[PDB]
Amino acid sequence: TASIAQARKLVEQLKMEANIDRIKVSKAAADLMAYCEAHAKEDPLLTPVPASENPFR
Amino acid sequence: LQLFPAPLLAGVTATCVALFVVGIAGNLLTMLVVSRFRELRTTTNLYLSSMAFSDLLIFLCMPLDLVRLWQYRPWNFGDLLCKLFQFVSESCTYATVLTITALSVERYFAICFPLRAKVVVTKGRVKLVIFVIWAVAFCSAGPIFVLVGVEHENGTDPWDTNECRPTEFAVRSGLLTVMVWVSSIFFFLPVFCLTVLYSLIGRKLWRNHKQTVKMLAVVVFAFILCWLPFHVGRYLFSKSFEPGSLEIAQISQYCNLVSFVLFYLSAAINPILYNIMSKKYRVAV
Amino acid sequence: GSSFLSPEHQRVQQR
Amino acid sequence: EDKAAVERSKMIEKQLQKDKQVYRRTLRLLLLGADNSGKSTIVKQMRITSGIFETKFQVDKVNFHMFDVGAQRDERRKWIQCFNDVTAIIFVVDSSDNRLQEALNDFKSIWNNRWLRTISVILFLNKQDLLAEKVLAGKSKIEDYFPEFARYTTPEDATPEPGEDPRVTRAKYFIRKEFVDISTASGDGRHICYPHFTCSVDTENARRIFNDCKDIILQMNLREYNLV
Amino acid sequence: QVQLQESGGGLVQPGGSLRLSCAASGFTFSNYKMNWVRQAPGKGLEWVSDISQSGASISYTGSVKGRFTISRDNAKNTLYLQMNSLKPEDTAVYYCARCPAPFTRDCFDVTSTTYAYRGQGTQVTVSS
Amino acid sequence: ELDQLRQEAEQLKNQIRDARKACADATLSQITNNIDPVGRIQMRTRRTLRGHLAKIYAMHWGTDSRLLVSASQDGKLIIWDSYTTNKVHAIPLRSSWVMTCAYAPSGNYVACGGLDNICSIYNLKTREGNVRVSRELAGHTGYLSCCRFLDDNQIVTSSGDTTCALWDIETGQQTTTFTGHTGDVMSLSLAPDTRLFVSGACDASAKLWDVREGMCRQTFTGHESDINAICFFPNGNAFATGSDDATCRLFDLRADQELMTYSHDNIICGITSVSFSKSGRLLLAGYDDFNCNVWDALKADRAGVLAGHDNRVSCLGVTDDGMAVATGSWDSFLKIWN
Ligand SMILES: CC(C)CCC[C@@H](C)[C@H]1CC[C@H]2[C@@H]3CC=C4C[C@@H](O)CC[C@]4(C)[C@H]3CC[C@]12C
Ligand SMILES: CC(C)CCC[C@@H](C)[C@H]1CC[C@H]2[C@@H]3CC=C4C[C@@H](O)CC[C@]4(C)[C@H]3CC[C@]12C
Ligand SMILES: *C(=O)CCCCCCC
Repeated sequence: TASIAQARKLVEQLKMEANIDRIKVSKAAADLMAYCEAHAKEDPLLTPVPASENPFR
Repeated sequence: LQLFPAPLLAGVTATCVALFVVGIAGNLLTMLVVSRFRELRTTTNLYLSSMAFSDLLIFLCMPLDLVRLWQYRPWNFGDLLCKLFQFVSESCTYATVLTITALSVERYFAICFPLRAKVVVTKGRVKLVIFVIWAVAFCSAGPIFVLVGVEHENGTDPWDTNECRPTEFAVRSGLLTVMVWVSSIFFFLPVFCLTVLYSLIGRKLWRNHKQTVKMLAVVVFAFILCWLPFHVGRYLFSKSFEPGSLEIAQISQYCNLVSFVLFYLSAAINPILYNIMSKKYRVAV
Repeated sequence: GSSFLSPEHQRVQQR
Repeated sequence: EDKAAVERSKMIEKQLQKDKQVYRRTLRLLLLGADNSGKSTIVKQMRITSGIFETKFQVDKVNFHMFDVGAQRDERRKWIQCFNDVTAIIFVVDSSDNRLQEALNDFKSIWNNRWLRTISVILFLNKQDLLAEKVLAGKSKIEDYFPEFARYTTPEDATPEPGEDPRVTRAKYFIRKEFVDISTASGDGRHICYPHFTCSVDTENARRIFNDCKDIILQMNLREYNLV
Repeated sequence: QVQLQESGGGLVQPGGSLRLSCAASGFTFSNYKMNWVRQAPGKGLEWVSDISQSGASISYTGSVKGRFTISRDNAKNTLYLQMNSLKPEDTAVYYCARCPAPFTRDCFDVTSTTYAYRGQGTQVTVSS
Repeated sequence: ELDQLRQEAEQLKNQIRDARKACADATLSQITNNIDPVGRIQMRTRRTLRGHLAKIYAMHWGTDSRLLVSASQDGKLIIWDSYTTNKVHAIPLRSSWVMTCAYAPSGNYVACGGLDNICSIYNLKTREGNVRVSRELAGHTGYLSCCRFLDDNQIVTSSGDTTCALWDIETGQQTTTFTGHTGDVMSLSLAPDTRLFVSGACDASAKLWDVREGMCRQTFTGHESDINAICFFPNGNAFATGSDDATCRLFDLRADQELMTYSHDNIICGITSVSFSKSGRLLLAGYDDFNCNVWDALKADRAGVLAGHDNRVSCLGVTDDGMAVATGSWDSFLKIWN
């Protein structure tokens, strides 16, 4: 009983996962690259911030 | 040359400078390593840092004793300087011995009553013990400001016979107790403690521990070897001022010369015996 | 530290 | 304005000191055992949907905190990581000569776990009374589960308790040796194992833990205070 | 995905020999300690044997010592368990298990509650 | 029938794998070959926070990027004023075995949990002028691993019982439960919109969940060991995972497959915490080898190393403004780097 129920649940969940729409990996890479480039100038760790406005020093 | 003819003097000064270099290196390394490591900042390491500071400051006063041993020419430096480094050396010796005694007591408490040790010694008690040790060392070395001083013979110019030596007032006075017997304490009590407590520790750990027992044994042996000749030479020197006794002057001079080597040997060996066995100290070096 | 004896100590007792 | 922040920070520090004292003076223990082990009775012996239980008891003025895992999953590899600061780990194994191999595997895993490479394990061979009757009955086929028993003899220097037959002594010493070989297999010596024979109802259990903790603290002190 | 496909099994008469092979994929086989686990009918999972990354360290349970030998082939990501002198008590489903983390000595793969890093196993039956 | 269901699952897995393979045309490394390297980054410890008596596990940065909470096995939760190192509150816990903590976005509540299988919600502001337990969320069958506030009234918690639940603080009863995992859930991260969250459950897989439907949307695989740390990309479309196999991986929900793997031959230890910078260029990973490494999320190259800590790094967190990163460790010290 438990084994068959677990198998049925796994099968149905994986079937529902199988029908999702997907986009090409190149498009995803381009989107992440564009997002990273757009916000590059607003990241204190990526570009050091002068001590004049750094709250820790 | 006026004392200790040239060959022996050259040998002893070469040994003294070698010991100075080695001990300075060891004490500086021990003091600096502990100061910036929370891993090594324990009570025993605090006591050893105080001991290393005392040993380091002792060595900084070596040149004044070395020039006195070499020349003994009319004391050009000020009397205040003579009194100053005499008091400094005495206070550092007392502080080092008291720190050794305190460390032995702490080790006894830790190894004989492991579960009661944490309810006895801690940062708060360690700091107070160190402060009390330094205060008592300074108080017991304070009389140095009335024992030693620059004195000259009446027959000639003081600038041609000035000497950093005990003043005639102390020699004729009953202060012989202060120079020798009062300093006898901080030898008998520390040695009795370092003997009894370490014997008990060895008994409990023996009942590998062989290495630590042997290290405690050699520590006690080094303490004895380094400090017995020092005190016996000072006692011989004090009795040398008694009238009708001149044969013991050479014995006192040679005992003081050998004590000169042994004192700096002990000071330079202090950072070694107490730190090399701590594999934590080796790794964290 | 330690206290040494003067080289002339042998005769200073002679006043 | 900002001075109140420093005042309350100093008050917090003062409050933290007086429980730092308690934390330093306190000894913490982990009670590990199988479902068939009599660890439940051992907890009952100690005297003054929760996932963890705590037991309070003191021997000779020193306070011991013993933690037993209650409603928990058998994925030990993750939550076991927390108990790397406990002074000692109390391991209880049932003498069922065969759940004993599983106990050996668990002890091996505890000994060789990276974050448990510095904790001494207090090993309790519980339920010696059942083992005595089982072996005296003649049906204790230890050789079938552990073939080395057919070619093993009791140590010459072994000290047996009075009234115990040679067979019981040999079996129980072999059981000790099975754990001691794993314990010494590391050859590093950072932590030590203390094998003991105990029963479900015995008043000496508190003293055993007290002595084991004293020995462990002494060994730690040797390293801490530059003795070794 | 990490998977372990066991092979072999079946029915073998008492005293015979049977070889179990598992194909490993989805992970670097040469860095994980491997194990064998069996579950007899109406009984909990039991550990069988272990093999280190290089095979220089091997241990066996008492019931199979001298009878079963464990070997691995890092060149083709295969684990072997050559069984000899089978007995009726050996009838059980055999699983191939892997350590949770690489470059590690201890293991906790005997857990019954859905251990992720083991296969579905192959049934082995010893009967006349 | 069991075998028929297993065969169907295998065929559908093969179909999904084929879809993954056909959906990939080029790797992120090939596309980003023309992007200039980030270069070496040097960061110095700005604050060393002391006052903890045991190894630290979890810390959470406040929405104001000034106050942070910490959890240690000594049983104390300390809220630190990172600007001045002052202690704002010290909460004595009812159970000393804490392993996670969370600071509410509004800052009025702080939560924690551990081996007790109970999440304790502490109220920091009240007319009594003292900290008290507002609510205890008992009901889990295993140790709580991660806690995060969706809102002052809702908290999502992970447990080692292969289950995650969305609690209601006012009533103290589970609103929804997630049961698709097969192992101990270690960490979960909330998306910027709080509409989705991902978690790893010691099964070398990461799954995406919906906080309303209460069901897994996607399953991510590729790791070789237990996943310890999970963190969303700042844009909320991708997330990074750290596992015990000494490798980090980047997964995108829309591409639904691994984009990059951060592996170095000199690393043979697992990853404890994973976090992203505000822009996402820098990936910060904590390691069992007593130091942390900063990785170029696009170039996969090591940009720097933080070796201040003298023990295992347990928690790593970046301020919402990205001004500084605080790294906790089992040395009972929290170090803030900038
Ligand atoms: C006349 C004076 C200057 C002689 C030397 C006094 C100083 C150097 C001596 C005497 C008391 C000693 C201090 C006693 C206690 C501690 C606590 C320890 O955790 C740091 C070092 C410190 C602070 C010692 C440093 C050395 C010390 C400060
Ligand atoms: C010159 C003296 C003071 C050195 C003392 C060394 C001490 C610390 C160590 C070194 C050798 C040790 C001894 C070695 C053997 C034994 C047997 C033991 O059943 C009684 C104590 C006794 C006698 C030990 C006492 C502690 C011991 C004496
Ligand atoms: C020698 O010059 C100094 C000897 C010290 C005597 C005084 C003892 C406190």
